[PDB]
Amino acid sequence: KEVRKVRIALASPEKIRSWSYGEVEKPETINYRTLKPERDGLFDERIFGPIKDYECACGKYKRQRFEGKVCERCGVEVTKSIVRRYRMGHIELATPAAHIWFVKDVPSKIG
Amino acid sequence: MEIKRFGRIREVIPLPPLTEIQVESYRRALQADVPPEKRENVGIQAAFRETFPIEEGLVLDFLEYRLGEPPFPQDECREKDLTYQAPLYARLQLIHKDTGLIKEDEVFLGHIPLMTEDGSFIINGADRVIVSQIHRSPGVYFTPDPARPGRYIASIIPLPKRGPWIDLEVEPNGVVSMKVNKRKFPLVLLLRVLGYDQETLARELGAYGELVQGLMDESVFAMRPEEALIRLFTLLRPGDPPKRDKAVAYVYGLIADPRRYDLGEAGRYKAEEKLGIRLSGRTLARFEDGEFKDEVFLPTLRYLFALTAGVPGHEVDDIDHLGNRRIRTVGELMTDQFRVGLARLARGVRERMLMGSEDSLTPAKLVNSRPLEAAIREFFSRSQLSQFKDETNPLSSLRHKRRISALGPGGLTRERAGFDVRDVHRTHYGRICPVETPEGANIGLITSLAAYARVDELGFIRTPYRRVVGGVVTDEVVYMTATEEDRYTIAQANTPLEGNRIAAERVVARRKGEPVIVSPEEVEFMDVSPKQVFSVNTNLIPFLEHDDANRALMGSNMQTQAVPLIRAQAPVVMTGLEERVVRDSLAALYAEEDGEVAKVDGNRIVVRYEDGRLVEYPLRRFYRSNQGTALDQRPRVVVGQRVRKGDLLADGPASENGFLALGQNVLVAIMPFDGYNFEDAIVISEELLKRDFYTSIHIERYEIEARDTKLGPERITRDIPHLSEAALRDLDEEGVVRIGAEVKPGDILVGRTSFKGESEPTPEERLLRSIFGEKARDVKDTSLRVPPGEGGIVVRTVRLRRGDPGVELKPGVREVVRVYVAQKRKLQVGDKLANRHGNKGVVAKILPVEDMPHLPDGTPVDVILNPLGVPSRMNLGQILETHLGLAGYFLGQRYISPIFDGAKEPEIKELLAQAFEVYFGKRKGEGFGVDKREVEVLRRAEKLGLVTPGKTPEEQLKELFLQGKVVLYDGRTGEPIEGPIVVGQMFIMKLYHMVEDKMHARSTGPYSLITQQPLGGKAQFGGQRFGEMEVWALEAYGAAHTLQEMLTLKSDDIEGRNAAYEAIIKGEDVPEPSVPESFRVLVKELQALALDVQTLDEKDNPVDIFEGLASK
Amino acid sequence: YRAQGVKLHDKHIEIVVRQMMKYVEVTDPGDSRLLEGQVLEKWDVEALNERLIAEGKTPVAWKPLLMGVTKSALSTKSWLSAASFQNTTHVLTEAAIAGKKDELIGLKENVILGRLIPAGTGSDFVRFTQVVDQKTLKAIEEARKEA
Amino acid sequence: RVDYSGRSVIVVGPQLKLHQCGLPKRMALELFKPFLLKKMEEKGIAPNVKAARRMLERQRDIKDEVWDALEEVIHGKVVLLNRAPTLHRLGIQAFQPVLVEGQSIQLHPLVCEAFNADFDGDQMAVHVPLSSFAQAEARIQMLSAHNLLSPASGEPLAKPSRDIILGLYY
Amino acid sequence: PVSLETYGDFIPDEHLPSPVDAATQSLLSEELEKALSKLSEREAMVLKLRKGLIDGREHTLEEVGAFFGVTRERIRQIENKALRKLKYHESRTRKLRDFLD
Amino acid sequence: AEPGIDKLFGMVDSKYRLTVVVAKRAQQLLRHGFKNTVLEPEERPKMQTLEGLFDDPNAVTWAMKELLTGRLVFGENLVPEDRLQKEMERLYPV
Amino acid sequence: SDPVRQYLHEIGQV
Amino acid sequence: FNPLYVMAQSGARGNPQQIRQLCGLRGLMQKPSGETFEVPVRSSFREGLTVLEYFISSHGARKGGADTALRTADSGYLTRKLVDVTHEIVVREADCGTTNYISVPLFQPDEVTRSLRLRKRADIEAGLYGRVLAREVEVLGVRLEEGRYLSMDDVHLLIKAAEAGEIQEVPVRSPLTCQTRYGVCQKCYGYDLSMARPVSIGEAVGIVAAQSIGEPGTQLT
RNA sequence: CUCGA
DNA sequence: TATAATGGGAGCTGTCACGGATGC
DNA sequence: GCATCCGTGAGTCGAGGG
Ligand SMILES: [Mg+2]
Ligand SMILES: [Zn+2]
Ligand SMILES: [Zn+2]
Repeated sequence: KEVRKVRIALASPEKIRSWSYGEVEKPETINYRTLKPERDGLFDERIFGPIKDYECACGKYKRQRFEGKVCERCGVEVTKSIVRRYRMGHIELATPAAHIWFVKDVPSKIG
Repeated sequence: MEIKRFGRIREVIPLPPLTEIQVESYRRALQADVPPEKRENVGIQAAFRETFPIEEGLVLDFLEYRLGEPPFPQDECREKDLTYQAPLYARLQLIHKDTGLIKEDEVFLGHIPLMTEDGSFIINGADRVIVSQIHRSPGVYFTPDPARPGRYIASIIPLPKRGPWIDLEVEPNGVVSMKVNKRKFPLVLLLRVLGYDQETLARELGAYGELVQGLMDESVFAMRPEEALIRLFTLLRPGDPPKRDKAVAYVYGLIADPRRYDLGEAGRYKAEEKLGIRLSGRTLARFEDGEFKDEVFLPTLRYLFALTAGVPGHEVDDIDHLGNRRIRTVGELMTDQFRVGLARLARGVRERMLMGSEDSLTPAKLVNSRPLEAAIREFFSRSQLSQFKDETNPLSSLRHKRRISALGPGGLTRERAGFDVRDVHRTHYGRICPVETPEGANIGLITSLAAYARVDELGFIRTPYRRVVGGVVTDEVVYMTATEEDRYTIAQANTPLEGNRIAAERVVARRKGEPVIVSPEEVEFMDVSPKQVFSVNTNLIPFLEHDDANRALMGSNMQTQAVPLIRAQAPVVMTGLEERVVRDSLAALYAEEDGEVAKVDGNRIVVRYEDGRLVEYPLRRFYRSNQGTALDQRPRVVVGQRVRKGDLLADGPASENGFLALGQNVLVAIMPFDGYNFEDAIVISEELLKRDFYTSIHIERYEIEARDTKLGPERITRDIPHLSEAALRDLDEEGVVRIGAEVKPGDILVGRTSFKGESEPTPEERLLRSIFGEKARDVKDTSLRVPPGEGGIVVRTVRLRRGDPGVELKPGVREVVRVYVAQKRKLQVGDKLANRHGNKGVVAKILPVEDMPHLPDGTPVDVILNPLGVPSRMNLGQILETHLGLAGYFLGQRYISPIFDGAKEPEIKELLAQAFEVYFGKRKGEGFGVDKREVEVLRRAEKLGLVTPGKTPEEQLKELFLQGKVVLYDGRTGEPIEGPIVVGQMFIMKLYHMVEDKMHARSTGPYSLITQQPLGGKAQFGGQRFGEMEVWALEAYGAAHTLQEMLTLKSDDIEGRNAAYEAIIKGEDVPEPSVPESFRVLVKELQALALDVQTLDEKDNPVDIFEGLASK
Repeated sequence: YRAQGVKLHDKHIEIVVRQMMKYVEVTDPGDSRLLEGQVLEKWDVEALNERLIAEGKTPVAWKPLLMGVTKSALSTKSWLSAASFQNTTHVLTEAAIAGKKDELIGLKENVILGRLIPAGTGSDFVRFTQVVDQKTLKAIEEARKEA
Repeated sequence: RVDYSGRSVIVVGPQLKLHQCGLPKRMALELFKPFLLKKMEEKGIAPNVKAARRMLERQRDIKDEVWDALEEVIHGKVVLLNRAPTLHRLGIQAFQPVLVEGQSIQLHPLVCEAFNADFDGDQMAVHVPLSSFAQAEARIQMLSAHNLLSPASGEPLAKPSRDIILGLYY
Repeated sequence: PVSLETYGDFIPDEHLPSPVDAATQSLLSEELEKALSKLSEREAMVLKLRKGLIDGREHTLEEVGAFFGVTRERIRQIENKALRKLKYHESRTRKLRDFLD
Repeated sequence: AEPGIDKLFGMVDSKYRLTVVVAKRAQQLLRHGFKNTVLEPEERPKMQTLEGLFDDPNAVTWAMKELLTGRLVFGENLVPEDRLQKEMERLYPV
Repeated sequence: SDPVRQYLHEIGQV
Repeated sequence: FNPLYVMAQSGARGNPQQIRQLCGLRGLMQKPSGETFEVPVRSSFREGLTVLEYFISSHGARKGGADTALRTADSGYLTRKLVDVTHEIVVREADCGTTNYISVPLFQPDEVTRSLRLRKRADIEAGLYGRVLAREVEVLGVRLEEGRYLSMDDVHLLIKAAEAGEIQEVPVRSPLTCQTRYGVCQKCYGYDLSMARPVSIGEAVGIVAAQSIGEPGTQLT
């Protein structure tokens, strides 16, 4: 189809969780010695997708013949690595937090 | 050749050392030649004095310090990319109050960068310059309230980051307030804290009508200083518990503490002069005998109430006045960052004293040098006033050190600076040059110090003047501040003088900058020279009085952009300052004492002096400067030559026989040529490239690193996968290009092989592997090649290996290779030429010698300038330079014509007459009469009124020559130009802007990580940015597909650009563009803001632009 | 402009001034859902007024409202055009709250998305034009004629 | 920032027709590089595309036959010349390029007013329209010779000035 | 690590293929099919299955042998003769040499 | 300036309609290898080469010249888009 | 306004 | 035939004020405060200026450059504003069919307020040339029809009839009165000033208008 | 930030 | 893993004009 | 109704340089 319109609105937490491919639990980036994504971290491949095209973390499925297949061992989907610019993560807060734009933008929308 | 000099003005004093504003300041701060007991309280010595003692072991105290010798010399530092610096040792002692135990040790605080002889620094191998800063001098000021006419504002200003500004205002309700850290409170409250009583304030401040009743508050006098102090503390510190000892500590620090609040030494003097009082310390008040004692507060409030009431003797202040503005030199700017870095070390000391054993501690254990090193390292690296040195020519370096900036840390932010700071103040005279300053947004912010100008110990700029007593001008010279100058009447430097006495009964003088005509009796002082009004570069412009200031600005600013030429010549017409500049810039080599030269060599000069000692001067040859120009010294003397003290030995870069040479002296003809010189463009003779005029040597440094990786180490080797002998031809055994080899774009400088990344061979690669039956090699070709549009001959190779003596690299790095590739640049089309008068343009055409307009004797002109450039620009100096240059051509003599005193027209007419006799008179002796073509032009001239009718052909030709015009023949025809053309010698330079460096093109290339759009820059081989204003252009034309091309296929569309390049190479039309990637980034970056961006169709049904990739 | 010797056609200025008058303020709702003091476009209020008049209802009483270019630019219907200009935060928030939809009417909207600008060669007027030679034109005409 | 673009210092040619501009060879070789490869395969200058690209990578490997191929490439096509700042639409104009020796771009005198470009060291950027559409938009609409008048006034934007006026007046 | 905003405009993208490389892989995939078309439908298919140009993975001699039905000894020499016929077609035409880097 | 450009701006009701017409026709020629040209052999635009005159590689150049002859028909909704494509592919194989 | 000061105050309550 | 005079007259280079400084006096100059110095430089660049005279002049030169510097920043801002407000404006149709127009006056009230006098030629051409008449105009025995695009000669004719007291104002189709949505029509906008012919539909006048206003923004002193 | 326009 | 210690330090500010909430 | 604090703007492209 052709895009005739662009709409912007508010995202519900459920909507936010729908975009999410996983929750990032650990405030970690990459392994220090191996320079690879840390599990449940910000760079984790289990969430945001594979680093190399059509190849998993452990290397069990290395080819395009497996597509949409999620590896059992490393839990990493086999697909194009370009999705790392796409798939959203999410962080679930213990207590609700206000969106600062709807607070400090005068007059306040929440106020 | 003989050099004739004009002007009747005799300079009483020569120019002061020009780099002294750098050298003397940094020497004043270091005091390295001064024994530790004789050091004053100024400089880095002060920093130790402010920081120490450090209490709460208990007491860590400072004794003295010292500076060791540099670990590496200047040249070696530039080689290894180290910093030229000296180690800093400080003797400290730990003292326990209770125990009485004293442990003394000398601790190493790190290294402090050292200034070179010429006034610059070397930081990490790169020469840098600390630019002096200008700001508002500390003190007490009074300015009219913009909102309330008749009412004034008292402002007490300390040094930068020395503590807060304070404003004393008389409120509409009548009370006198005070502003500290943006807080309004009654001043009376603080006055009580100082111990003042209504008894004292009534007698002192009562004399001024009804300003004293706003100062009267009974509730304030109803409480003792201890109560009012806590009252003030609650006002300035909400939420903080009003403890008595915490209240004293705040106010003491905010007001009485010299360790925190410090007025300038000038700020002290300024406050004393203005308020008519005397300051014991540099603070606003003191803590003495358990209480606070007022210093600056009462006399300030006294001055305000007097100014407001209209009491005479009280005037407002001009903040732009050079008496109220000072200069922060390299010494003061470094001291502050040394002062901060020392206080950071103190915070680590008190923190160390709380931890560890209270018994065993040494000054070595307490002191961490890291916070001190960092503060210094940042100031010589990332500071704004620390700039990359301009080495392009010796004048560039000299000017760069003489710069003044109103910007930088503690200075004015850009949005703050209006007209006032930028404007030339009447007090700039003799101090700050009205001419030199950048074009554009930087105008008035960055200036240059005047030639004779001097920065005193208080930071202000002083200018020299001559004492005039009873109409007699003495040789006594008095440097005055901007304030001191206003007290006298100072006559101009060109004032007529018979002997030492004033000749004229009416002289031109200034009173507070205001020009006035007075008598010799009324003249207190006289200007030393016309040279004192202008900067160094502006003083290099001959006939400056005939040039408009706007173009003189360019002529001045473009001299520093001049590229040193191998053949470079001194100007035929000079200002006489060409010798001093070369000397003070340390470009040329000179003789230290009288003696005989023992040896003369290209690399070396050995001199035997009167002492009998043999001194060997090594010569710098073909050294690469910062900008890439070649810096070399050529010996000017011969073996056995008898030389005196201060005599030239070797000519530095851009220098001829001890004179400053920024360019060539060429014979110019001013006339339009076939639209080739249209709009400032220039047409040059091919004869310039034949004799190598305007040819310069340029060097370009290339660097590469071999490092240890997790896939295995990279290495420099001659073994490069998939390369023939043709590619490896000039590489040595180790894989480095040999010395003296010609390199072209695409050629390999240093061979390098890195292990390939982890590689899953694609089905196309595996099948292709088996077909040719060749195993894929482990490494790949990373080798450093020559960047497109660059090249030359390699003159040097430097290699640093790990595991080799004296060599330690950064972690992970095996070896670092540096290849130096020089070049010889001939003048070409697109190179920029300019003169000293502001005339500038690129060369649009190079004509063969036979097409050039020529003289009757057959001599072709060099440069053809367009006369249309003159009238609108209003710079006539180049015209006078040319006329006098014409005479110098046939008389074989140069000229010294100082600014504002120089050759008048009649004096040049006399020379032109003598030139004619050599030019024309030679012809009549050669047995040749007048040419037919000359008569035709003469007939035209008679109609033009350039010649008097009836005179012989010779007499009329002379009349034209006196006007500097000659008969010119077109080379293409042989027919004469229909009128006489102005032709003569002009001094023209080649600027650093050249078409070789500036040309760039890209088809496809590297793209940025996120945006996925082409990188910026030439070195990165990037594409040209198409901006908002350029998009508007395509829109205004209405070309959609040209615009949609720029937004998709040519930049960020990954599917689009890949499909486009494949389409062209297959001879297919380009495909329809898809969604630009940067828009997807916008969508995703908005999702992180919890905003849902939905692309919808006409049916309002969402359309996925990510094609199911981001959707679960 | 005349003072500085710059010849400029009045109509250019008129284009801009027209955009300054683009908005109006309601002096009374009448039968509409509009509020007193509410600001909207002069086009949309007359489009509602002609609908209410055709419905026999009471038309909205409005006032002419002048605003500078900066305010008129931020007051535009397209949120992509507004946020691309300035006060991005203030723009996006109100746009997200109202669940605003951009019809991509203007140039700037399409420039961002990388679409074809509704001007010149991309204008709907001239973009559907077809080119055919007489040999091809007659070849198709015979296929139509036989059917 | 876009691909197929370059820049250099501008120099006035007298000899250019109003619709022409001097474009340096070394720039045009790079700008038209994908087209140059295709033309090289159509002739005997190279077996294939990749072999032709490797040929141009090294300067000493560039022979005379490739330039004559480049001339065939740019024939009839126009580039886009632009100078910053762009105040109005004439800050970008379409020109049929003419290969020249030297690193400098050549500009026609009469369009200098619209660009507000002098010869004092101004530079200009080059842009190459790819599609047959973008070349059709440029040639018809954006051609210098196709806009003789100012959209702001309607008085001629390209007119004799400087030396041309001085010569005519003489 | 150091911040990108200190500098991120000077950093190239080494991951995604440039249009040069993208077109190079595209011209390689096409030229390989031009060479494999000069073989029989079998020996071209065996070579595609052996190097994994079909399903993406390289099959053993038993799997390609069981697919076509022939013994592993047979299917290995069908691969050889297909590789040998490609070596002769390559030396003659010299089309695939440039891609060997 | 483009030859006869004044005449071309007279054929159209908008300067832009001309460009769309010229661009589309230039695409038809490229796709069909110039077999569909309405130009007579003497009207063929020529490019002077090292050897001699050869056909002009520029599709837009031809399109403008074809348009000057009046042998081309422009307008909206003359023929269905997909039907127009294959009638040319039948007459002039690509 | 200042998180630290606000905390030090809530600490001063007990 | 004097070179300076020729270039001045021909319009090749220079203006009378610039020529005066090369020949006559340099003139009066400004103090940094905007105040004017009572003593003007009596010198010309031909003669040369003293060191004091040169210094008095640099006050203005500095003020001038700094003015231009800070001006271009504000002009650039205005230009971007105009674009953003006018960007959606493009000519979408031939005629919106409006009955509304504006009346372009050929006469302006004198400063003496004595009577009405004819406007300057340049000013009339600015609001007339390239515009469509919304009503029939009969002047000097000539018929200018409703819907006519006024040529340059049509304007000069209207000026003549005004001098004859026949027509004091000209009805004109204007973008102010244009009822087209999301832009203007062809008739209201009038000529495309580049081609001196009626504007081609699809032309974006908004960007063109914004650019036209913005361009001589650095020229306004 | 410093330069070029 | 156990002497007992219980409220932070940072702070140079030379522009203008706009809307709009905030207060007298 | 009217002073005052807060947030928001304040020219383009291209070199070099840390
Ligand atoms: Mg210029
Ligand atoms: Zn796995
Ligand atoms: Zn209309």
